[PDB]
Amino acid sequence: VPATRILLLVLAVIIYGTAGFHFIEGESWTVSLYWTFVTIATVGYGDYSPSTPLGMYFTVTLIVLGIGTFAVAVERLLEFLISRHVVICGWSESTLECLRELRGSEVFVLAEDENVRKKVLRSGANFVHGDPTRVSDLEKANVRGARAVIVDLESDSETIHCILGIRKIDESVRIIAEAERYENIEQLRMAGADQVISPFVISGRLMSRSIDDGYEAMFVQDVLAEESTRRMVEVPIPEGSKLEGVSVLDADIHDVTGVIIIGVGRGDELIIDPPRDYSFRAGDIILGIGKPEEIERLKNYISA
Amino acid sequence: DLEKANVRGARAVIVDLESDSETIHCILGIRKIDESVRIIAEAERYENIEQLRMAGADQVISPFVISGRLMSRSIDDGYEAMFVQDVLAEESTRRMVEVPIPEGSKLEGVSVLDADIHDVTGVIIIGVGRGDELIIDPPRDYSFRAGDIILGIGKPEEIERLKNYISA
Amino acid sequence: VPATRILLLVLAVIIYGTAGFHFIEGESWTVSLYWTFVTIATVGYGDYSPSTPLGMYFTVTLIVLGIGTFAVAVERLLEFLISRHVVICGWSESTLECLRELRGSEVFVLAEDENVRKKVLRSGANFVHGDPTRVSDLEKANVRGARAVIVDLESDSETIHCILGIRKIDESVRIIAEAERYENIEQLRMAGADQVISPFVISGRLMSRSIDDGYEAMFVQDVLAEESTRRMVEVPIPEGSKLEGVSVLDADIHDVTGVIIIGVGRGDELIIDPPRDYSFRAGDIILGIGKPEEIERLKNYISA
Amino acid sequence: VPATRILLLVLAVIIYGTAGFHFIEGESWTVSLYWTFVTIATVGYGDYSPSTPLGMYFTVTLIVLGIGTFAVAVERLLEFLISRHVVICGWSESTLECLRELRGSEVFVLAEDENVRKKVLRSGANFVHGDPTRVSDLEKANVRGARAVIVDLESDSETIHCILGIRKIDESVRIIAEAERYENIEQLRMAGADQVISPFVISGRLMSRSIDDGYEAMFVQDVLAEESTRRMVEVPIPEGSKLEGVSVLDADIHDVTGVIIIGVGRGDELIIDPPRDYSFRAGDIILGIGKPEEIERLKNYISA
Amino acid sequence: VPATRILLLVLAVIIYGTAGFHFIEGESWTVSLYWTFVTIATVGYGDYSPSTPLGMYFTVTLIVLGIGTFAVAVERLLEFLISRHVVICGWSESTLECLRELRGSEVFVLAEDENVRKKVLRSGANFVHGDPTRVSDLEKANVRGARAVIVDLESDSETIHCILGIRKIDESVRIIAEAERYENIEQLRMAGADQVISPFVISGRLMSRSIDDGYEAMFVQDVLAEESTRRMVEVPIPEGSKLEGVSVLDADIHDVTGVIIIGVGRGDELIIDPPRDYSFRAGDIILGIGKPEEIERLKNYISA
Repeated sequence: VPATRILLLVLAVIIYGTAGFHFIEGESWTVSLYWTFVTIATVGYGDYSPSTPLGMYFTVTLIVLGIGTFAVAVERLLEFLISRHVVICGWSESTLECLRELRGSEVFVLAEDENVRKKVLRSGANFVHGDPTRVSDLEKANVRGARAVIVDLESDSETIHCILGIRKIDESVRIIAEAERYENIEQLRMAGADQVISPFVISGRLMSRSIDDGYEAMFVQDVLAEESTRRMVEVPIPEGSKLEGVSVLDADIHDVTGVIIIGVGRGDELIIDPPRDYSFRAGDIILGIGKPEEIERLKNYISA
Repeated sequence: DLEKANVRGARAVIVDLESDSETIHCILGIRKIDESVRIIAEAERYENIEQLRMAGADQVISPFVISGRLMSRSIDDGYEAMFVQDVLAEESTRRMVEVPIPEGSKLEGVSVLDADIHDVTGVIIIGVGRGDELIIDPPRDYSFRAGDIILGIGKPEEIERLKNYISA
Repeated sequence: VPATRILLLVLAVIIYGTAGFHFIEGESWTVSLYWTFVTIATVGYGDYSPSTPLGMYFTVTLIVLGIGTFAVAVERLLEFLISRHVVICGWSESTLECLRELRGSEVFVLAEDENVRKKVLRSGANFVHGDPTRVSDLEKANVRGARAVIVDLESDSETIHCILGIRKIDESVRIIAEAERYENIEQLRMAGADQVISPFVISGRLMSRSIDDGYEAMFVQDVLAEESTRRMVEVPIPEGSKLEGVSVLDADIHDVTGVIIIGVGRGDELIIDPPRDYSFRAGDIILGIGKPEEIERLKNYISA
Repeated sequence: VPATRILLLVLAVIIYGTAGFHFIEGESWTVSLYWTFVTIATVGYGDYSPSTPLGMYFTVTLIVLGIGTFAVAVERLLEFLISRHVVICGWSESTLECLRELRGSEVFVLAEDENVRKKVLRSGANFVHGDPTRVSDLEKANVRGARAVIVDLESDSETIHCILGIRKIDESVRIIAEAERYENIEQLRMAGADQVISPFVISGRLMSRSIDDGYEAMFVQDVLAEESTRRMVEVPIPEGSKLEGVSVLDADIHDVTGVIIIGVGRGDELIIDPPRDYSFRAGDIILGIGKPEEIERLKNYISA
Repeated sequence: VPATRILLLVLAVIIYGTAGFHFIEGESWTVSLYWTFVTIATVGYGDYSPSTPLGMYFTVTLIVLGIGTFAVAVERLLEFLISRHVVICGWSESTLECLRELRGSEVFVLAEDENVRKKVLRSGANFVHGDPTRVSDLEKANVRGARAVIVDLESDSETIHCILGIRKIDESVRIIAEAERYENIEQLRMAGADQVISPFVISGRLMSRSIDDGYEAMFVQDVLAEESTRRMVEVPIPEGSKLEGVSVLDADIHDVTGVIIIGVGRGDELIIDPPRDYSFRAGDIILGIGKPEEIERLKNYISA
């Protein structure tokens, strides 16, 4: 029974008891209200009680009509009294490994299947039941206050629908989508995903380059793992550093530090193996590979 | 039906079936026939990589692990996913290549510091591989051997300059 | 346990307690009955209580035999205590938007699926499980007293079947149907539908008239939406009005009131763009578009 | 929790409360026992209550330890204080009309679907959930003590499986089966059905004979209905009648009675329109059509 | 709700009631605490009660906030006051009959489906929900300590996968598998199965040897059924027996004991119809058929 209906029913009992006791027994409205609560709660202090036969009959009726109603009301009342996050739309293996790598951050998971709640709660993420393509269920999972939304649904049509729903809610959040087919990459970028990660294209190109000898697949699957001695990290050039205007040919970062500078990125553009006259700026993101000691040495070298 | 498709005369077998149990079964069926052919598998789950390598696959390529690690590392900015997805496409300006070291070359015993590959040629040397191991960012005391594989990134003019520089 | 058996059991406890207290403690039959209720309900005012050892023992027996029996009785009692309507046959998108606009009235949704119960009750309608083609399941949903029945089923044959069933039940109710194909409009009107609405014919004509520029679709979907500034209203001419027997040329509604007279209706006919020699009568319905200030000016204009 | 353990627990609470109140508050053992019941039942008359701080603390402990224990005890106490049939396997329309015609007899229904229990219980038959092809579920529905089993399953393979299961349980019961295809009639007779009723063969032959004028379908669907003036009933010739050895040509039953003798059956063989020298016996079942007055006259004519 | 949270909630109610009654009604802290318990437990002696309008209102609030909280607290308190196994991976017909013969021991059935739980628990085994191919779901079902693991999954690739998983967990346990095709027996034995049973090969050979007369199928299905008179028993030769170093020609088991010596086994090999020069050893297993009196005579024959 809806809680609000139970509320009305108990209020009606309260009115019935209070008016009855007031008129039959002649006590004040306040005393009559108090007596009604004491009676229907089954407290029964006995400071007030009926002294007439009509009052006795009336009290038996209030007992029968009121005690059950009050009991159901209190139990229903019980129920009502008793950086940012990352939202993940859909549940797959890619999102499972992403959730493995995202320990220590607050992760919501928006999925349609109800029987995945055990593995979502075991992996360390809050589960939000719902359809990721619907704007109300997208909204509930706190898409507004997020810092990144990761979309991995069953097909590319549902992924594009989810991306357009998220862009209807928040036009500033970051969307990381996954392409299931190759030709839908530009369409997933047209819908509004900030970056499209196509895993089957990477897998097919590694399986094609691994016929002769598989050094490329070993390199990719080793530097992406946070278990090896060398790690791929992005250091930013701070505002007011010693490197503004200095080219990479004048810098020789691999000579002084020992990290391998494989790319320099600005904004959303990356140039792999930049030429010698590329002039550094403040804000350029250096993508390099080296040991964490070399990483700390590179941070100390490009300091303010 | 495996012996139908000429597994004995092949040089590489690529096994990507519907599930991982089927992949291990097909790898066992291949190793029944030709015990030395090269098998490239694909792991649909992270737990099955050691089983696919025990069953006989020379190279296991797990796409969902790579996708999850590129998803989790692109929350801030996706230069790593851009690097991975742009170095593999056979249309870009820079290419990842494997260059073998011939016998009788100019770099027998020469360390990587005295070889000075990046300033002379322009090829970013990300790893020197040998056999079935790959050493990413090798230290400065690493002495080369005739038979090593140099894995690098560069423009094809720099690749030709590297091949002409290590030539015998 | 059947409710009636629980009733007998609690009555037996009541007789036992009342007779016992009367004979052992010497209180009147009425006081003894009242004391029995107060005791087995666990209210226990203490205005009456046993004063003899036998009465104390008896009271403990009544407590043990009576409190559980009364508790089960009140909970079983709980269960039994705890213009005209519109019936909607079938559940789809058209009936969903119709239910969205029909707030405030009583709506009974008759549907085959049981899983639509939560969305029907969340949209604000009482769900009646059944088959809309059966006559008995139609009579369950109170078709006899309703003021309109809206039929929209899966196919067109099921719609004609439900219309024939409603016409077998009631020969006066208003039936609104939805045609799936253009050929079945005359069959639905012969079978008894008071109005047949064909959404695919309207959609095809709007999609074919929206090639060059789509002002027709904008006009239709703006005057049907009750969020815009202008609304399409039907204003009936009352008996004894000032406009009985005037032509629409001499009446000149648009400049004096501000509304746009797009058509006039009589009975079951409609005259769009009525010519200037059309003499008004009493009881005619004026179909117009205008701002609600102009609608109220037109309503005050046509007064008696 | 075993009922006897709950008994011990409540007795222990009673001892605790009684001894405590007696020693702390100084009331008699009997008053203390009574007070303990009144308190742990939450009646609380207040004729007795603690008047010392120690007694107040003790009473709060008794309330906490005793009220729940007493509640569980009373609820546990509640529990201790408080010709033959026809089995139908499967649910179809044919079994629905058979169950309509079988009012007043005890009917079990063995079906797999759980969501037919409402219509089975509304039609006047007990519902037994189960698979009709399984021998244990066949057995539960009391196939042994039945007088006839009616098998109408989805296909002919399941019908033959059900017939063989029933013949494994009871080799003497009567099985009435329904053929869905024409060629499976002899196989349904081989499995062990006593009579196979093929409705689509009857329907196809009536639809073939109803091209010119449909008098045959009117005759069949009228004499099978128990609503017309003429009824098809089988009268048996009793042991020791006036008709033994008398042929139908010497009898002239239609001349003396007015019933139409369309067939005479013996055992499981029926001869429609028997010839004139057919000698009657004792035990031959006369199949005739007539009004119930003519039926009673025919019963009085062939009497002993 | 965690028990400790309910504890805090009831303590908060107690503080609220005690402080309120003390300040509003002016009773001592101890009396106020006692009154609060008496009230929220619904005992209501009435020795103390509010005498001011504010106290009456406050008491109604305590009744509403406190009675439900106390009720939930007492019920939660109630709760605190009051050889080795065999694992079966997968559920089918073969594992069902294997579970029927394996009564008395502890059996853990590991299966993907959740709807097989009732039939597994009715057959007499503890159901463990999981995936038999996963290593973690294997380790959940206690494969490490078991004495045999029976693998029968949907396909043969899943069976090889589960065998590889069990061999990754434990290198000593006994694995029994079921082959679907004849080609995979060697792959299942290479993957680590201690015994491969192929039901379709046995069935095909029995169906091909049952064309002329089927005494082979009768022999197999009678000596495997534990309801016949003769049973196929394995009788091990103990250390220090009378038959160490005798040939089977000189031992002459069949005439002196009554059993039929069809084969002898050693380690993982079996010699069917062993020749007369075969010298017995200690530890050998004798495979024989006979009545249990003959089996006990053979057991007493081979004693130390």
